[PDB]
Amino acid sequence: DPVEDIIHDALSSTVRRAITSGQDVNTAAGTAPSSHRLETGRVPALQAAETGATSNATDENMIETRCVMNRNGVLEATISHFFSRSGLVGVVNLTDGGTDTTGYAVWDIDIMGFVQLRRKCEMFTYMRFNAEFTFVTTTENGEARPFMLQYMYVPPGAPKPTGRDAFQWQTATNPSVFVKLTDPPAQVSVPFMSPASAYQWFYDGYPTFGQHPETSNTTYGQCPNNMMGTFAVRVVSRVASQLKLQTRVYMKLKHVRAWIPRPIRSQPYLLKNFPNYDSSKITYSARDRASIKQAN
Amino acid sequence: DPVEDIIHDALSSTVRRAITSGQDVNTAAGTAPSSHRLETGRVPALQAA
Amino acid sequence: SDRVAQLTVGNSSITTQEAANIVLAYGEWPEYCPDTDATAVDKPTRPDVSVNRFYTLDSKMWQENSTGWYWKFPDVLNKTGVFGQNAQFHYLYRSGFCLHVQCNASKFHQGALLVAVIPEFVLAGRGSNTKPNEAPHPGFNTTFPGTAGASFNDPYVLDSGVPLSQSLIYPHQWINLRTNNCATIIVPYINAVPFDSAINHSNFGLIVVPVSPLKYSSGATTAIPITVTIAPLNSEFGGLRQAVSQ
Amino acid sequence: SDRVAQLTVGNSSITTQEAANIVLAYGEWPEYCPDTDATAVDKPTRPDVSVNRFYTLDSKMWQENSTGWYWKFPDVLNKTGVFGQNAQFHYLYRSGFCLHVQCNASKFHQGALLVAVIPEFVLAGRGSNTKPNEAPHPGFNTTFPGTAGASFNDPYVLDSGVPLSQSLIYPHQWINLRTNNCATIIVPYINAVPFDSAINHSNFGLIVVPVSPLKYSSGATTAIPITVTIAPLNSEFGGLRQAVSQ
Amino acid sequence: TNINYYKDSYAASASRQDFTQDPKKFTQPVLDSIRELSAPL
Ligand SMILES: CCCCCCCCCCCCC/C=C/[C@H](O)[C@H](N)CO
Repeated sequence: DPVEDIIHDALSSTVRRAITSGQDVNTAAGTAPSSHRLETGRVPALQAAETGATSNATDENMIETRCVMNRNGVLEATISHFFSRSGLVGVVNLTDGGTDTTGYAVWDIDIMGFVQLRRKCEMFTYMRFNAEFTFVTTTENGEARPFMLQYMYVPPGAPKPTGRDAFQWQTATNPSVFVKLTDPPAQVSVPFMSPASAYQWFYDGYPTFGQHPETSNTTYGQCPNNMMGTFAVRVVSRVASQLKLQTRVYMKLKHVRAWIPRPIRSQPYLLKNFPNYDSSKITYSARDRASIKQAN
Repeated sequence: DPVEDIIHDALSSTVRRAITSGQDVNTAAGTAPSSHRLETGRVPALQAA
Repeated sequence: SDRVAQLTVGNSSITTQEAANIVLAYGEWPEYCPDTDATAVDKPTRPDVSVNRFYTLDSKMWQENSTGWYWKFPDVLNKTGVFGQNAQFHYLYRSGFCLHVQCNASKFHQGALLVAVIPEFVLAGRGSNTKPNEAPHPGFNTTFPGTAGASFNDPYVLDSGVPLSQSLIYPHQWINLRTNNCATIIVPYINAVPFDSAINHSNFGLIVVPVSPLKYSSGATTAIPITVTIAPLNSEFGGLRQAVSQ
Repeated sequence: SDRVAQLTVGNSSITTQEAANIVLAYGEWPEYCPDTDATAVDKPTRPDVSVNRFYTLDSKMWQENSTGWYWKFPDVLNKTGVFGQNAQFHYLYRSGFCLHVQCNASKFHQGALLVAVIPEFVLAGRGSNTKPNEAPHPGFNTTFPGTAGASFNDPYVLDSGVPLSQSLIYPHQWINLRTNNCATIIVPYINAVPFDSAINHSNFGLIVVPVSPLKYSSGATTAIPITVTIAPLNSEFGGLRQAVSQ
Repeated sequence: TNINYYKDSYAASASRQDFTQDPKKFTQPVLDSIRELSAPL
């Protein structure tokens, strides 16, 4: 009342209507019949890409069409069913031989190591989902042999194992999976465990403050809200079992939510965490032709 | 009913109104008085052949 | 009726005679962090007139063989005005932006600029070294250029591996020297956290690429500059302590 | 609001940015022959999408000293498309037309074209022989030019004795290079019989005369082409038999 | 009628598949709604 420039905007800064309402689209859109229209001033073909909006010239407004009760399905295009298929994520090599007196293997959980799934899950900038992990484990030749294995999950902070029979393997608190090599692959479900509200595959910034160099800026882009710990694997034994072992990990993304789409990468990958490429060999997205007006 | 792009135009291709109706003109047209009009935007002299 | 337009924020205003539209990024206005999404318990600060205004960066001269420029936000506004001071004194920052890029030219010049925003515009090191200990990484001044803004080295890949063709999925707008002379984009706060730092993480980046190169006949004006102006909208700051530049 | 225009017929469309009007010839739309006026007893055929579309003839280069061109209808469309085949297989033909002539030029060129239709455009033999047995008569290719279209020899008399000045009583339209860049005319079926042959009698002819000659300063574009496009509307054919070209 | 054998929601299989599109936020993210049959400018 005494001063009202402060109340006039406080009661005007509520949720501003940004109507972009969507509708439940079960099947693809049909079409409606259209005759010829010889009219001036109403031009659906003339657009303006400079407005940042895509053309809305539909079929009925341009050519004479019939009507079709389109019954085609669109369910296989939702991101849920797009990421619902498991793919390779990481492979560990456990050489428990006489010359390799380690006994355990360790894998930093990072799905950015194999391009097949990285290329998909990097077309979106912010993703939030639950994963379904499946561990197949074979020998180097691909054989199964009745040796019991232990997979331990080491979240960020816990002590990583230091030996085949170290105390860390007691897994009093860490989740762990004991399974034999001659059993179905071990499958578990992991939730959205990031401290943030969504995983981000691109983090345009630095983790910490301070002076940042210009020669080896090895810390740029590395977001900590992504690193989710470590995966340790061993064979349950006191003495070495002479065998070469190989554990492959597959992850399924369920209950997915994606945000801020992104162009799909064209140049090949060179690094795991960084989106590096080479300016010497720029692989153009379109294959080359002989001439422009000679469509093959 | 089963296919309706064929009915939508059959019942739309009737006599299209092309109104150019004439009137019975017995004598030549008269004229009506007119004062001076100093207005913008309304120009009867500017035509487009 | 639709070509003319006037934006007004704070004590500043922008006119335009040939720009025809206002691209609202992702169909959402900049708003304050609602209580159901806030994590910080302290009370933030909301000047709304000291920082919400149109800051005009320097101008970049469009040459016949230019390659494009990029800016980072809110990196550019970290040393200018009360926005710069609030961002240097506060730890948590949140705000949307209103971009406006002007590049006027006579009705005889020709060319087209692509003005887009790239949420989380992570740059890339251009080099074929595959070991992570010797691989080249972009320097600090190349990734956080500042108010000056940096230039591209190969815009066909946006210095980020991704092709420029699909970059149109981003909130974008063209500057076609035959129809419009400036492009404007209202972008909200795009981040995976309610608030974030203003000196470490840059929410997004602005991209200006001369797709159709500048071309003109002799005698015309050769100095065709590009000017960008930015207005932080619905800004909040929190976590006050001593001033840290970076 | 009135300069922009889009016509659409069949699977074809035409845009235009500077043409401002649609001349409906004699204020009547093309319609089908009503039963109260039909004489043929057989049932005609009405494709309405195979033939009703915009066929684009070749382009004629407007020179500084050009003299004008003329086309005959439906002579032009007797070898192209399903219209050509229907007209070669059927004896009785009936249809209206939609003409659209484009001749674009910069805002520095000047000139004016007269685009008119002449129902029953009978050409004349240019010669002073008065005996009907030695008098000159126009050859077949001069009176039915075809898709190529023919040129005038003295357009001031329209090659038909009548002066060009009064030719404005016909359904016409100007192409003035300062205001508009294309002219369009919707003409119905104009004939003294319900149906007629499509290879013997041409209902009307199109006339394009450069009244105000093309004039431009040096350096501008010299190749100024004229393009005509035709859409047969509400077409009917009858009397089917073997194919007769002429 | 899908079921989950564990009391943790993130163990279910495909709890809810949805048909919800909203292209008008990527295809027409503009301020003043452009009509489909009128001139843009
Ligand atoms: C005993 C079970 C061991 C297997 C379960 C290990 C926990 C899995 C946590 C997965 C965290 C989300 C998926 C990972 C995403 C990306 O790799 C990171 N954001 C960085 O690349």
